[PDB]
Amino acid sequence: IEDISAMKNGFIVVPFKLPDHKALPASLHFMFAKRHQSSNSNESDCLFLVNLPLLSNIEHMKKFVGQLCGKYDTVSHVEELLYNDEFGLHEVDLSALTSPRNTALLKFVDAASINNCWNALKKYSNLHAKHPNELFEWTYTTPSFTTFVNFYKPLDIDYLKEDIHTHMAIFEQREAQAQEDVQSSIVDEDGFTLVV
Amino acid sequence: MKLPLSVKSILPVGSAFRYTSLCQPVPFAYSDPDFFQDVILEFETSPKWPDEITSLEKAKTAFLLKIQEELSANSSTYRSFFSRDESIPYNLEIVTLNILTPEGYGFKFRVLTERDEILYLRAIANARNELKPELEATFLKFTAKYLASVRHTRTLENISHSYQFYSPVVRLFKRWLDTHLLLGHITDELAELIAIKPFVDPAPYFIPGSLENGFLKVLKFISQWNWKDDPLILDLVKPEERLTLAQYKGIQMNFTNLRNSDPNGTHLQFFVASKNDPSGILYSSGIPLPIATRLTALAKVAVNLLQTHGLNQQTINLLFTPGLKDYDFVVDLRTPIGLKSSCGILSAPSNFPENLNDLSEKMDPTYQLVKYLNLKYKNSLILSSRKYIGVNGGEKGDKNVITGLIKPLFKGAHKFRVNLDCNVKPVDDENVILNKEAIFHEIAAFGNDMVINFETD
Amino acid sequence: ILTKEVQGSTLAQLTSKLIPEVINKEIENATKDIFPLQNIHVRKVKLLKQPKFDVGALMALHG
Amino acid sequence: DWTASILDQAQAPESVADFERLLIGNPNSSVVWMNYMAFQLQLSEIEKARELAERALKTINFREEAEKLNIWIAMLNLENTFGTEETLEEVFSRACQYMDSYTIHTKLLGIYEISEKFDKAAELFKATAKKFGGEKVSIWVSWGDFLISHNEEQEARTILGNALKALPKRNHIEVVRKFAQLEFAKGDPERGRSLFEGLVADAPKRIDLWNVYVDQEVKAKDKKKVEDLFERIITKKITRKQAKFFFNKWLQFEESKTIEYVKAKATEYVAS
Repeated sequence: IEDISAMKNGFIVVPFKLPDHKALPASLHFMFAKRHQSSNSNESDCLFLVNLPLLSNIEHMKKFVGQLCGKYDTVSHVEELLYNDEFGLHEVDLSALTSPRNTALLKFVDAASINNCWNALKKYSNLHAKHPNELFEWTYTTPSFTTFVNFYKPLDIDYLKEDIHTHMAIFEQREAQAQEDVQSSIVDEDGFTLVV
Repeated sequence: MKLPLSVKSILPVGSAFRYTSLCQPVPFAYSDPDFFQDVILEFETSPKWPDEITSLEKAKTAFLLKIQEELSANSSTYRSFFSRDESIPYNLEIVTLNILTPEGYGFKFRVLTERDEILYLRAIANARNELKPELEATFLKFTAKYLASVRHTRTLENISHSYQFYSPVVRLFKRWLDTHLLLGHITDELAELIAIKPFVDPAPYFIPGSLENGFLKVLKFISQWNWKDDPLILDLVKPEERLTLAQYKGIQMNFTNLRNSDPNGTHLQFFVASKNDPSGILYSSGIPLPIATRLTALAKVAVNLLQTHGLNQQTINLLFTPGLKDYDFVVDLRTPIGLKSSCGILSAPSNFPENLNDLSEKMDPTYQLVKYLNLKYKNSLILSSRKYIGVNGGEKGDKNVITGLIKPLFKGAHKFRVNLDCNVKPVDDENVILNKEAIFHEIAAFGNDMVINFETD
Repeated sequence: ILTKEVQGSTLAQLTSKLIPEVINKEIENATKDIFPLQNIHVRKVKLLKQPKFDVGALMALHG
Repeated sequence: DWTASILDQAQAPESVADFERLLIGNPNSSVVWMNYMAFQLQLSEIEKARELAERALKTINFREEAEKLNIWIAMLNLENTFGTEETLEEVFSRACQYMDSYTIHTKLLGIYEISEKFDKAAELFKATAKKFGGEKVSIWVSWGDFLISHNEEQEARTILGNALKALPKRNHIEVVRKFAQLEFAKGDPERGRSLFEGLVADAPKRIDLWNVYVDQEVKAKDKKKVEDLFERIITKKITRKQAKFFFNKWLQFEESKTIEYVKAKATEYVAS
């Protein structure tokens, strides 16, 4: 169990020490990493992550990569946490149809960050066998009463109206420039799919 | 009111409009989850409704902005604000209009158009064969939310005059589901239609002229009925519009066609159909199998308990007492604010506060807690709780409990795949098994101050 | 258009639909694709086949 | 037995109620499904096994792409050795419509080779080279493995002129190397030497063409043809660290009399 450093299909095992609680009588969390290979431009220098911890945001990943740079004495900067659909909210695109779970893409600013941080995961993967007390503890952000009752709080009227006017102010003008004939061609193709 | 689009309909579909709200409606008692009653809102049939669902719901939103502008403009005794509706999957732009009267009651307004079903069935036609049953679930919750609830509250409010004892039986039965933590997975209207069969079909017994006889016929019928082999077909009329022979046999053909593809009933357990729901799956899909077998099993423990020890006070006390048995973990919860007085329950809420953000100061954190815990652990865990903490949360109404069951999908080692949706630990470099304790740290750190006790398996 | 309006949620809502003549506008919303129209009203309704007294549901309009 | 061969192409429960509880415990594992399919096949319940394949297409989770790709491999195995051509043309059509169609052709060719229906195979090698040959390299390679194994080297000689006509210019280097590796492994090594000589005369600066052509000759183990080709490398331009890897292959091969001649040459080139 301790000697498991990398998966058969190349996923680096990443342990985490877990915080104690009043109701609970040393456990570890296992997030698995991989280099992401893609021809997509915004999907470059990403780490494909499986089994993310609870409420993992860009800030806790900047903290953890800051701990990795603090330990193995290297340079790496985190750019953007991509595809964090933790509850299943952005899995199915509804708007394109009316017209990969527990994974993420850890986008870095450059290839030196994913090379240095990838080798830092190569060195961090062996600590389950080498030093079980030198692992990094994952500190969960803990929602209080206020965070759960934020979803009972009302919508802000002014930014909603700003979303209406700035939302329609782009699409109504662009689609107003692309009016009838093009949409009649597209729905003509939709009727072409209707017949056969 | 004067609008650019004339209102076609203002149709109430609330439970308190069909008299099934578990708490009776108390003025200014907003802490109850049945406080805001949903109302369907329909405008005139006009081509001003766009061909994209986000701009459609934002058009509904701006229409509710005009309604709020007139309402705050001239009817300032009525208070109002806006909220989101995310219970429909992947339509995050649904905004409900919450209105608080000086009579102390609150309503949420939602808008239904004719462009809706064209866009949803359009989206089903646009979908490839991969994503189709999830859009069947979104369209199914959409149909259960906007379309047949008008005929449901219409029909039950209609024939409710013929069965006067139906309301305390169905409210007490929903409290029985609340005590046994089965209310969170089961929709309310399904429990109404399960609860209506000894009334709409009293034979060979009589129509129940008491709360005791009705609730005992409910528990007896649940303890005797087999959902696997037998359907449930209802005639929702008044005593001497009934179903013909060909329609009854057609619904039985729907049941047999359902049992051709789901013979063990894992995907669909309860088939409760009628004239209002010929499909029988509108309010009964998405519920786990141990909810069904646990409901039938607790029905057999209750009914066989009354066969064994007779009927006295202690047996009725054991009807409403959670045994808390056969669970993988037990989470003991306590909110720091008791809400039994503010839910309007005698053992007084008189006004709404000046700030609407203070209304969240008298809400249920455990409902959002178990809600998002079901949203994240949908593939890995089965999580049950008490929805109405002011009813069954002690003497102050401030304690909850999360009974958690590991699904049989994640009991052993599995091949590691990227779409596993499980918190695992490796047994080798190839296979992984579920990590219980890391999930337990996520639950405790997710419920940092309210988780008081934690029992394991 | 007449049949989709009726057989749901009787005079408590039905006469309440009749008063702001929403149904007459619903006629106008469909008639516009053929030939538009003017004043259209329903002008008359009558009852012939009330089933029974039903005093209890008759007290629902009462406070 | 039947399930591992489906798992071969892709890259104790003893009753009815045994598998049905494991389908509750594992609705997304084709190891559970195909064993319950092979439970019906060994009981000669082919018609019952046809509907179980239809149930698995609607039961297994939809994000499981390669898992559902296993099922269509199992379905094509059903009506090939139990069904007819009219049953085979229905499943294979619907398999190409729902998943990636080119991967369906690569598995169905693999079934005909194992089931030894070579007359139906080469007809299907011909049709897929017509419509996928202008884009895919491996559709000529799978037909390149087919012609050599049945002693049709002259038919496996005209494969390249049809491949160089169909593949673009950036794939012309790839298709010659892959065909000629089948010559040193399965065909005639002299025919493979006539193919790499076109790549040497066209791309001398491409250094890994020299390595593959001496990778296939170490496996050929001919003592005269090794010492010829390794001497023809160093006259071309190789860099500092890359040429030492050529000495790494050339020292250890002669170890497994002429070892002092090859040690006397590995150190003269550092000074000059």
